[PDB]
Amino acid sequence: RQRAVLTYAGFTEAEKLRLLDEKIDMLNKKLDEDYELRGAPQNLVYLQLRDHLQAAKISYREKLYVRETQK
Amino acid sequence: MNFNRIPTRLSTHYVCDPYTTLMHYRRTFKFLQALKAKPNCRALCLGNKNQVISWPKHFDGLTVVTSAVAAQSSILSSASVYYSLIICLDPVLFAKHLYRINVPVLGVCTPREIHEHPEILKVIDYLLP
Amino acid sequence: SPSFEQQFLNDKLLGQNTLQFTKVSEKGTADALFAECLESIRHRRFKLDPDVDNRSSEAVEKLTQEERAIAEKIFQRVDPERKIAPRLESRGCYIDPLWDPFKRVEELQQQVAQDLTEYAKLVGAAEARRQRLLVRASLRRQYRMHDPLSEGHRRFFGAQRADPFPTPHRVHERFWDPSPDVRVALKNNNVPISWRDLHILHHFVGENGLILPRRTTHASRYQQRCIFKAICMARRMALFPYDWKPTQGELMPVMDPLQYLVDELTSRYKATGDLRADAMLCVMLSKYPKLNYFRYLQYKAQTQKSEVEAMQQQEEEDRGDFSRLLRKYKRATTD
Amino acid sequence: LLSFAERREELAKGREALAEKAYE
Amino acid sequence: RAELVAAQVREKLAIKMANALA
Amino acid sequence: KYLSLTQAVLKKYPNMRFQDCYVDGNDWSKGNDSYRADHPVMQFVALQLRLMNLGLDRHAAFREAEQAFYARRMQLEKQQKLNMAAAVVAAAARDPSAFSVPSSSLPRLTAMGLGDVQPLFTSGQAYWQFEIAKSQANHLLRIRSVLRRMKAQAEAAAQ
Amino acid sequence: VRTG
Amino acid sequence: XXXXXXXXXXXXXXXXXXXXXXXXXXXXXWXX
Amino acid sequence: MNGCSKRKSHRLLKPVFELQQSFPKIQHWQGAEILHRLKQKEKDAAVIHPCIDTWGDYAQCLRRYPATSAARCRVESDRHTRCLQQHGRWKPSDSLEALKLLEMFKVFNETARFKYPPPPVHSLVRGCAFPFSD
Amino acid sequence: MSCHRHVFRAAPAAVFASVQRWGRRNNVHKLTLLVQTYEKPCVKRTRIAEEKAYYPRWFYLRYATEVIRYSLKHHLRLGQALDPNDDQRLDA
RNA sequence: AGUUCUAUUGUGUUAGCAUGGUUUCG
Repeated sequence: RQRAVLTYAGFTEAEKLRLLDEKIDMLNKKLDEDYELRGAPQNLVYLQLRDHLQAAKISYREKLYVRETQK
Repeated sequence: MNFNRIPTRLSTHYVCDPYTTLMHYRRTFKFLQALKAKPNCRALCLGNKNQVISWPKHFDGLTVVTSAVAAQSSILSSASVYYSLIICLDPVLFAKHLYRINVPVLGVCTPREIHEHPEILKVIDYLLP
Repeated sequence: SPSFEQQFLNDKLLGQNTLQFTKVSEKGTADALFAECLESIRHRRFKLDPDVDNRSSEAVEKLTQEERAIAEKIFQRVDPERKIAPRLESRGCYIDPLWDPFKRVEELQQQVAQDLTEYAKLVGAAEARRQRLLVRASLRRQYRMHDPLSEGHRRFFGAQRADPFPTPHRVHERFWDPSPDVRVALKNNNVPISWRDLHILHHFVGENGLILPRRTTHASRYQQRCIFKAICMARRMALFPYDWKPTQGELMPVMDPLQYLVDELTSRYKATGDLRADAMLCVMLSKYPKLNYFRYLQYKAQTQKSEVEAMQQQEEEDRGDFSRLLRKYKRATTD
Repeated sequence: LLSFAERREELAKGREALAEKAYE
Repeated sequence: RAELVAAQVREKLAIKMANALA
Repeated sequence: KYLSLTQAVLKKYPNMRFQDCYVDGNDWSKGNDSYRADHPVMQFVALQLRLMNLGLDRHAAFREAEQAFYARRMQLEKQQKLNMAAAVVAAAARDPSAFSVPSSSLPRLTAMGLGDVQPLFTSGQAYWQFEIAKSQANHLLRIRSVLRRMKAQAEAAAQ
Repeated sequence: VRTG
Repeated sequence: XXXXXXXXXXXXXXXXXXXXXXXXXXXXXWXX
Repeated sequence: MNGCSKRKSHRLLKPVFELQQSFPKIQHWQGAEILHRLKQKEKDAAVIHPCIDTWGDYAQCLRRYPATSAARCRVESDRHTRCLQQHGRWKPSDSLEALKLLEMFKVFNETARFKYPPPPVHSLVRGCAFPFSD
Repeated sequence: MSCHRHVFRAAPAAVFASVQRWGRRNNVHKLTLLVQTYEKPCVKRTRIAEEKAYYPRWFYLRYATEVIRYSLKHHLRLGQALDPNDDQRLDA
């Protein structure tokens, strides 16, 4: 948990949000391509990654709204 | 790698410093220009085989002493007839032979050589660091 | 799914040294949950990994023998009292944690373990055991070649030993160079040597029993005189031999044997951490309260304080990664 | 590593090589 | 005489694709 | 004065002897410590003596030289980081996917510093351990490749 | 040239 | 992806100082 | 990427024929006698041939034992085999004496009967006369 | 003291040679000869002065001969004074 | 340089001791 924080410490909040959205989009495209090639993937790597990233983005939006209310 | 004495004092070289070298150049330029302004004058050049093959090892100046009784005799004794300037590159080696030579001598040498054998300043007339 | 440590690190050579790459976190913590998620995702990506990622290059001599000699001399000069070694446990001091090259080793070990377990699933347990034995043999073969400055590396690569250029046996005092052990002995503990230092006088006496000269002992003149006096007095007291080196049973310093035992147990518990030595010191603390346990107690207190600080840091991180770790860089640089 | 401008120059030299050595 | 052209064609393709990707 | 200034700086930073250790002129044996004019030790002592001539104390000049050479170290480190950033794309050009998601970890290895461009350290200990880690990783890579080749052979035989 |  | 490579480059650029020390010298490599 | 940027010219990596330690100049004859003692203690193997002595010993043993030589002469046979394998392609050494090699380094001190030769002049002098006018 | 050597998987001649080396480097024979007969103090002064003057020369010449043998064996060439200001840069 | 103190004493005189060549005893 510490290594990721240290690596992404320099990145600002906006840049991290842009990177997260880009990764979500890439995962969506990759999963669509996998469905087209096979339909039912034999592994859930990118599926789980996309689910985790979407949940994290939703939680971050909720945290930003909480900060707004706090202010 | 080393097991010898380590010196503690370094000696400066005023004779071969920037400004002294500039003055050497300025003073030698005038003499060279004046010499070249006159006709039919040849300049001898002396060096060492290890700092020059093509260059001839024998010339008119060389005397080639061959007898023991002639050891003290200089080998550049007759250079004065032919040459009007001896450009030397090995003053340490040729010091005993350039001593009281009857032609001007322009010597090229290093500060280390000058400091280790300061007597070469008694055989050199013009110095080019 | 047996891990690399479960599979191969139970062997003698393989199990001797086992570095730690990640902090250990108790079950039920955010660090543990994130580690579980990372392990699962990494295993799935190892399943969906390509061939190009496992490309390997042939091993070659990292250094020439002369270059190895030069490197050894420079490392010795860097640490003249200690022996040169790859202190991979102290690694964090020299290489920043974020740039540790051993994360690749850890992940490769994880991948090898996953590969072996999948192979066992597919072909059969007996074939898996055969392959595990073969991999153990290969690891044993390649154990001692990793260190470029070791003799195992030279033996593996079949490089002849260097023939160093001759040096003078009689040199000036300026260049005398004692070994680290002789250096530690000569320095003692910043105290001039006395006859009571029977644990060190053997260094300065030859096998013949004659006291060694200064060119051989690499001692100052004052130290040489002090050592000569100490040896003469010990001989007159009959605690030091006259015609040979002292027997291994004569190496106790002139002092209280129980204090010597306390010192030795503290040294063991600090260098390696003998739990038996810790227990013996714990019982001695109360059985013989007239001895000196300052260093042992100080180390115990230091360890307890470090544990408390780590617990506080973990609580802070659980509440949310605080500025302690960020300070460990920014404040350290500013200072 | 080589800069982008040097990469472009090397590409131009390669284009000259294509024009002279390969086709002709 | 053919290996050189093949290798330099590969280099051309690699350089072009790297420049485009960058 | 260099005889003493060099001793002071070496005693403070013993790792300076690694630099140019294979170059004739730097005698680092005990009792000599005589480095070439282009050695970091010689540059350090020259800068310190220049500041002293300008009129600072020995310790103040030492601190100023230390700051100057730390800044130089930072500049070279940033240049190396730029080279690593370039190598990241240079290696990413090798991925077939670029020719959606990346299909290799080589860009990430290059980012971590195990790729074509490797980091610069301040001590030789770091390079010793770096080389040991490299050798261990390569042996593990060979083992993994052999295991996966056996996996493929077994799959082909079964099918 | 790189560091020297 | 080009943007993923950019993110990796940004992470590598906004990173630690290699050697954890605050010394005044960069050391080359004498291995190989 | 990172690596040495200068030539590996260190004299340890590239040993050179030199004396790394100086010493107060020694009397020439005393140094010569010491070097003679060192050579005698080393027993410079300039003999007719290393294999000649082994062959002589083997032949003498065979002559002494004309019947049971097969079993008697085995240590000699092994020694001769080793000598043939080691010094079979043996060439007598062709090098200057250490005395002259050290006179080159100027280790010794000039006595009444020993003086270093003066620097050559006839062989080293190179003259080039050129016109210098106009 | 008395040197003890174990003749195990080795030649008795080799062990005797090692014992002889020990004796020579410890000067045992020298001391035995000295004590076999009376040495006057002035003779001892002269002998000690001679030895203290002589042996360092022998050690230096031993080092020189070792260097000569190493150079002959490894076909080393005579050195040239290191010219300063040489960039010492790789031709790469 | 001199006086006092300070750390160190292969210096000179000192009661005794550890070791040892030699001789001795069985």
